[PDB]
Amino acid sequence: IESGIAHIRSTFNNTIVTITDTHGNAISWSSAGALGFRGSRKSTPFAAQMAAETAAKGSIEHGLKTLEVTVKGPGSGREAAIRALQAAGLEVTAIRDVTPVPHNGCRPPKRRRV
Amino acid sequence: KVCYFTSNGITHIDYKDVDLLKKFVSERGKILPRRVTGTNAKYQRKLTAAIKRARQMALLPYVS
Amino acid sequence: KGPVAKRDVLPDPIYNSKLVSRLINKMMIDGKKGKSQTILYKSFDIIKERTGNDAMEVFEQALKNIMPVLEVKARRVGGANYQVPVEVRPERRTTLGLRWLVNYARLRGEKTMEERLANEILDAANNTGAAVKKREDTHKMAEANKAFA
RNA sequence: GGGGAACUUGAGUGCAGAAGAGGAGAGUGGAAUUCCACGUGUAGCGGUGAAAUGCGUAGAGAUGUGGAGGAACACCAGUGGCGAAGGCGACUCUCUGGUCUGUAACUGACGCUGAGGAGCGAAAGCGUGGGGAGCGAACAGGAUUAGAUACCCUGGUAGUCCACGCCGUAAACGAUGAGUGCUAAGUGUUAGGGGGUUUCCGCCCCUUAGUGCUGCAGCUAACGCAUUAAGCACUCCGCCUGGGGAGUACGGUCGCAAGACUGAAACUCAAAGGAAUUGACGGGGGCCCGCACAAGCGGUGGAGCAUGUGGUUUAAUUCGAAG
Repeated sequence: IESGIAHIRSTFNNTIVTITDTHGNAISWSSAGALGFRGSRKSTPFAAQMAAETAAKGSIEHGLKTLEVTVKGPGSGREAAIRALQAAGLEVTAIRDVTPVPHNGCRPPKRRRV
Repeated sequence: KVCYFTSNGITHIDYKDVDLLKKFVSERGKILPRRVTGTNAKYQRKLTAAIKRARQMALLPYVS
Repeated sequence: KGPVAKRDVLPDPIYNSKLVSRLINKMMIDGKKGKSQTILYKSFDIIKERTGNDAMEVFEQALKNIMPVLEVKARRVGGANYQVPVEVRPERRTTLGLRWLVNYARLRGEKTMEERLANEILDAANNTGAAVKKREDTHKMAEANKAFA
């Protein structure tokens, strides 16, 4: 148990962080909802900092050290969890900018004002 | 500002030859537009059709 | 509009130890001269008797134990009235600490003002004052809402 | 006008080329979304201005494999291209339409417009059989609110999709009918052609057909238009005659229906309108000030008393004052 992927969902509402095995078996995960930031306080970079660092601290009990991280979706957690993971002391190789953009996909929901 | 295809006067694409399409596709997999390529207008459409048939033929990737 | 600041009631310039500084000037936020300074001197003395050491030393130790570093201000953004904490400038720091010192000095309620301020000096030198209490209150609430910025 | 003989510019046929999301039919590919099965995995996910309803310990969300399925074709992409219009963007094939350049190899005015008529004709809807991933009128709950049949949240039906018929309407707009000729220029841009350079790389000068932006003359009430005229002229069609009543009534003609077309009057008003100017206002924008707000201090309204005022009363409580 020495390496894997960090999956971070940054949303307008919440920030999620999850560590996993290189072949996809999850060990630990966290979010501002887990740390008690409730409402729309879940979207601040500070809660992204805290959730990312506490998930990194939960990574120790199986002892992975080197890491690559996939940032998922837009928001203030796009860089906050990145700096938190880098400052947590665990080695990160690179970040990945994969977004689930389709070619077209289904039509989105209605324009959210009218 | 230099159009590659008029620069050496090369005729139609011959889609089986690929290495020029390699440096006409972005490293993440999308087509470079005329703002960076600077090709002539009438060749850009046969270019994008060529890389489309390459993508269906799976020599050039949809995403990378 | 335009930020301005000004000196008030500073003591004599040379050899200004803080004990002679507040012996001849300074603090005096109780009202008018007369029944503001006399009483302050009496409070200052009734603690030399209590602890046989330097009155100004324990006084600035009390001030130090009162000193905050975080203070929160409210914001109108959002319909939920968020509040944002900022770093306190040192002049604001000292005047605000002295403000809470004097207000629960008069609030703490003993039989007379000199023993009131004297017990406040003791209870701010040690960390068992109402002003120390509210200091940690704003400190912990600023630490609670520190996520915003 | 009628008849007869001409001619090739108008209109055309050939020949050589070019470009196109033009159309009909068939097949194929990829990214995601959803759902399901399993591995890992704990305690929330999701959502908004706050929130709440929902989904989750029956293991959710997260995460990786592997399927199922339907949908639309990222980038290309361009006030680009095509089509008469509505409209047409993944790829491959079959069939098929149309446009433009050169060419004068052939006909010799075969042209224009068009009432009626005929055919196409966005979306929504209707009929029959399919299909139904997401979305999503109706509807459900939760919010918001004085109230909220809405805006907001979570769901969610018809439909959206396919085949075959029907409806035949939109701000179906360039709010500009079609054809023809003339009239300063400048600058892009599409698809072609020609000349000098070389017949290269690409330079210049012409050149048709579009396609944008400027801009004379001229025109307009002004806005503005201006070789893609709202200028100058000619032909042919359609239409208007104050606002309502009213695209309603009646009667015909279609339609399965919803409705569509044709289309009065009575009565009533003295206006309704277009373009522009100055102001004002804006839960429009850009700067600035004022104990305007902030930072603080002391107060009022809680108590008594003084005084003014309202109300009530008296014989009169003298009149005037009113954000």
